Amino acid sequence: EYTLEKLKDLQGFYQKQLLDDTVPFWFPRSIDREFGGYLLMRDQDGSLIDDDKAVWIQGRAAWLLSTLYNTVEQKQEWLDGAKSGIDFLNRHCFDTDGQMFFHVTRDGQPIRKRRYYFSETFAVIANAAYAKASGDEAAAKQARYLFGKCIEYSTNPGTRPAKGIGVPMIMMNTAQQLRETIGDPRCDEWIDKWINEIETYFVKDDIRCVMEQVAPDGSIIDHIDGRTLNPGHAIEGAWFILHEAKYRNNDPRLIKLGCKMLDYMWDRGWDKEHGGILYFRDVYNKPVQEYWQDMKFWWPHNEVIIATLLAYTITGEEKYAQWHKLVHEYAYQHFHDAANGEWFGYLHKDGTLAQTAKGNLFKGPFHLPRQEWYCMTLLNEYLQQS
Amino acid sequence: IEYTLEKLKDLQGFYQKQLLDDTVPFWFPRSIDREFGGYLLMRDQDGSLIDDDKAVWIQGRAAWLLSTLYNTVEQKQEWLDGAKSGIDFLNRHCFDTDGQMFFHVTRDGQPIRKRRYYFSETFAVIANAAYAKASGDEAAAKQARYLFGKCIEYSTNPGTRPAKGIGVPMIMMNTAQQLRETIGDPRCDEWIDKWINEIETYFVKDDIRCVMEQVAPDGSIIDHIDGRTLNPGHAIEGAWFILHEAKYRNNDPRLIKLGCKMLDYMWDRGWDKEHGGILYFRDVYNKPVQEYWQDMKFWWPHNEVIIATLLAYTITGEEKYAQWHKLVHEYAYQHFHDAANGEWFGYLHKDGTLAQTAKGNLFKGPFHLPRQEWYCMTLLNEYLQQSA
Ligand SMILES: [Cl-]
Ligand SMILES: [Cl-]
Repeated sequence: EYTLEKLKDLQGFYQKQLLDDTVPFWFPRSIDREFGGYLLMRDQDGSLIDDDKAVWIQGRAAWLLSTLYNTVEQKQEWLDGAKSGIDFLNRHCFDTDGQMFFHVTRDGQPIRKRRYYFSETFAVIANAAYAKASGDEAAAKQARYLFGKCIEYSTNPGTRPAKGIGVPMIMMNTAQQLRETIGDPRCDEWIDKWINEIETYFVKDDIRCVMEQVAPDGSIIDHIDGRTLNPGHAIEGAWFILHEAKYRNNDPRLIKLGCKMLDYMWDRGWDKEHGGILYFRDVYNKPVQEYWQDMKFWWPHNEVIIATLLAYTITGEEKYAQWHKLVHEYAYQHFHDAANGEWFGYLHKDGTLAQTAKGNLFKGPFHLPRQEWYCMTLLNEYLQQS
Repeated sequence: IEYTLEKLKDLQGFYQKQLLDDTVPFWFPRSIDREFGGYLLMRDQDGSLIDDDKAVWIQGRAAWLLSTLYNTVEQKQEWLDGAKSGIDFLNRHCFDTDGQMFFHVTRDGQPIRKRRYYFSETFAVIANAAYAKASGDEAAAKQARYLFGKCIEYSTNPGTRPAKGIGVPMIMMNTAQQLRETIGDPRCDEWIDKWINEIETYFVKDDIRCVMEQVAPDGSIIDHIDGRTLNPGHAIEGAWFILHEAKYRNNDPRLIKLGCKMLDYMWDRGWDKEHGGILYFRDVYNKPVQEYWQDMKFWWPHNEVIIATLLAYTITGEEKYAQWHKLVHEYAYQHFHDAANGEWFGYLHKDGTLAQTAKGNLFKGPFHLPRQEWYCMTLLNEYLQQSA
């Protein structure tokens, strides 16, 4: 079982990993002193495999540095490092039509633009956290302006229409971060709408599943893409909802919703043969066609670590402590690089390493440091209440 | 020493029997959609459907195969009728109002996705050309020749980091070869020459013994994640297209040397010395490859390397190509072929264990494998006739 003694040990473990292993792998060496932003596409030993810049990750990194400054320690280099990324986003990462790029060169020239606005949402949370850390009013205004645009995008968009869970999920966490940094009067009412959308359309109690995509009326699309599940993604949404429950004084309705989602997708996603969270599953257990479906990626493990620990501290249910122990031990034993620090991203189904890089177009200083920071902070609060 | 004439005769019979008694019957006639036309090809290991959608490229590839079997193996009416069903489905449902082809449609032909490629059109060219030869349908011949010109058009003028890809000259070369070998077109030979020259000039790097997938417009290597990424099976597919052309051109020594060089370079980079088989992606400077499936063992690179090694052996007589053919043939038939239900699995982990059980989807269908068995059966029949 998870005694207060063991929870105190876990608190110190996550704090030590965050501050002595994870953050120093990236900072300050990744700050680009010549062009601004961050050089983050790094191999296992920290050497660069590319000098390109992933726009989402630039925003995520500035958000992380600002959040550490705000909640851990007011280190000037973290603040300066956050401003570097904010300035790079503003100077180089917007196209002439007002939408953000996805992928740019070291010096800010565009490589690719996507038809999502997830770039904008990471700019919101970056500017919001930076505004609180620095008191920069231009950043606070920018965060609220971009948030209103994302709200428009989300509501005012072949023969098989689908809606995806990713939009309400990302909008929910964006609004949570805005609320918790500088505030915005629109956050709570829109969070309510996005939780309702998740519960109404994507959570299926009869078959104990959380869908990634459904038809506009909520029905399951019985085709290869429509059947494809992402357990780690669903469980990320579950802990966003549990976080909201805590914020609303441990709202039992939201606790029930988040816990169901976790229960459903733990059962579907945990690999009983090798351990770990499988990347994709199929709602009807048909063979999954996306090639990396049985690989073990870092970030589903980060999100399930958060969700199980948060479910445990809220409900006291021993099964969530059991699941936390399983995923925590699996992840730190398989992904963490004891020699050079930080985590590998990509393992085969059997847990062996597929390739050595620690940063690329998708991985950087976000899912892992957020998990270590959130768990350290959560357990600090929990143990101050006991 | 490696391969005697008797052994080559046994191999010819193997590829022939696998093609006609195992591979083709897994798919046909049961996949012909009598109600809506075209083919239901997204099947699990036991042949049951996992989806009733239709991948437009694969509809064209399957109609090409059925017509080719009709023209070169046996004039079975069921194959002709089956080819016609795919041609008709393409014409009735797979073209948008602007003349461009869709990529992915429903069972009843409604559009799901349209891609900016013209690859879909190249598979309509080869399907219509083969079908025209089989049936004498003049409209199919006219369509194949018209669309071939449209593909040439796009190929000449196909974004701060411009890049050129080897797939364009490769797919255009094979399209032109198939047009030549079915109904004929006066443009084929000159354009094949241009596409071979493009491959040699821009993509084959002799100093580092590599064939690139993409390069900058002047041929320089793009030293970023995507630009460094190599696909050994794709390069070796291009190598055998070139060796095929060498034979047509009266065993042109320049083309033989070029195709063999490409094969040699990418066998060395692509063969997995630890677990066996051809790796899907590599990096030109041996940096870690970022695409997630880089170390998986897919069916189709093995089909293309089986062709290339056997073709190179028959042309050059170099025993190393027989050695490599034996290695990849034994590896692929032992790991991918499903002796219980027929046909081949598509997707293995690096270590050769099965990743999932499906035999058709948006990308796999009756194309790379039956083309390999048909090409090898045919090549060996011709070779053994010469050795008598
Ligand atoms: Cl990340
Ligand atoms: Cl195929």
